[PDB]
Amino acid sequence: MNGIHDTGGAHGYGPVYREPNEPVFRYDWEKTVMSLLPALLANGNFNLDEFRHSIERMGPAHYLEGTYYEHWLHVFENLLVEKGVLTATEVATGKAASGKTATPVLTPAIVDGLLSTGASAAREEGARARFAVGDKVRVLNKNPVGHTRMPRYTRGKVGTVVIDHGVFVTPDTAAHGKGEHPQHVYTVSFTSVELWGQDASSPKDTIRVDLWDDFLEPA
Amino acid sequence: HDHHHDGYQAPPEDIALRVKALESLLIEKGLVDPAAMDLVVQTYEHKVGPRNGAKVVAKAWVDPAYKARLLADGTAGIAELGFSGVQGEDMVILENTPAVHNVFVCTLCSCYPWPTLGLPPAWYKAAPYRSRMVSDPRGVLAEFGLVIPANKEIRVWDTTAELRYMVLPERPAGTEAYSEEQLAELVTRDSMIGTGLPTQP
Ligand SMILES: [Co+3]
Repeated sequence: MNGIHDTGGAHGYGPVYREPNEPVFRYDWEKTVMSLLPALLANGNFNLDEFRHSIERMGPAHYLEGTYYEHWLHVFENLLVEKGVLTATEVATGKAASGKTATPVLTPAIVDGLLSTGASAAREEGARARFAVGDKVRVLNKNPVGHTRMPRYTRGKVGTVVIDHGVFVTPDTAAHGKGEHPQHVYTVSFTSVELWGQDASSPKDTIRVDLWDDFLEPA
Repeated sequence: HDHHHDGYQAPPEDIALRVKALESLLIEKGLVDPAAMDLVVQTYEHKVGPRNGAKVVAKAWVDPAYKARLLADGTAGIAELGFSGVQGEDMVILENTPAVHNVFVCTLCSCYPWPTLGLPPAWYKAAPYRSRMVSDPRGVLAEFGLVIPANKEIRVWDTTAELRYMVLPERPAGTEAYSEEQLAELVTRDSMIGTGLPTQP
């Protein structure tokens, strides 16, 4: 999705301001919002790919004006409605429609074990690897309206496969209920000149991006 | 000149209320357990943070066999120190050398190695850093008071997939036979993202 979230190479965002000695949570409300994520993922209310894509689909201005955890807040209020876990009324009113009908999957007893384990996107088998480290590849020019992990600034660009990480879930399909379609993910190296052109580049700098097998073609 | 889109702009005046309303709704429907959520907050507020990565760096500095294992299998390597899990399932450690300076970013959102660095600071997740890091690394680094020699390659790693990256910074000169413990004090969060160097003694 060619949205505001795909920021790589954009101009005009200004200096990188950094708050000295920044706390993990700047406001109490952020603690609530952050802790809701693992809780709702554990229920299987949605997966992380639909979550990313929900943030991608918020209005561009809302995205820019909202602090990070407002993005998450937006997902919970909207993605849960789209998934039919909540109704628009429940979310507007703040009041459940029929009391405690669900049971929390994330309970105190499993919090530690679940955070310590996580959920890898690696898979045993999937499409064979078409590329080997050292291969020159060109990122396909694709502009899906849905979730994708090929950044806009890499499309049509030629780089070099420098790592084959093995097989992983494909978010482009997983975000849209089209299955996992596991395939290889490579780290591809692009030169500064290749991405940005002669003028806007430095001769030494390179950019490495992780791309799925079918995002690529032989250069 | 207010903060507008750099991660530190003020939230809406009523955000705490909205959050509280959603939380009550989810508890009432039985979708979330408040006690479990408290344990999640505690984990990232007090138990998971850059000190974890610092131990990993320090150990790689003093132990060549560990360093090799770490560079071969990041996830297993950091697990030797008890670090593992959410947003760190598939780790790749990036070794800085005199020829190469590594740094990472998630241009598409905020992806970051939680088990070793904890949750990302707001600037890492915001447009200025994300947009510029892949086009003008040197310019961004200069704003952090870091000037990379012109002859040193900068490698920017964009976290677009499920791999998570951590930088293994170079050991500062003049730190011979330091204990892992004293070495770890030198390792800043910045040095492990690549936006800084470890402290010089
Ligand atoms: Co991200």
